[PDB]
Amino acid sequence: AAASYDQLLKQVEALKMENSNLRQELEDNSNHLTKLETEASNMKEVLKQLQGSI
Repeated sequence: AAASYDQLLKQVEALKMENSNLRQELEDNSNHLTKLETEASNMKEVLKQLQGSI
C-alpha cells in the first residue's frame, strides 16, 4: 500500500538532502574542470613564450 503522510515526509527530507549534496558535488566538479583547464592553458602559454627563446 501507499506510504503514510509521515513516511513521505521522511522521503522528502532525505531526498532534499541528497539533492543538496548532488548540487554541491556538481559545483565542486564544475569548479575542478575549470581549474584544470586554467592549468592546462597556463602551461600552453608559458610554453609559447619559452619557445620564443633568446
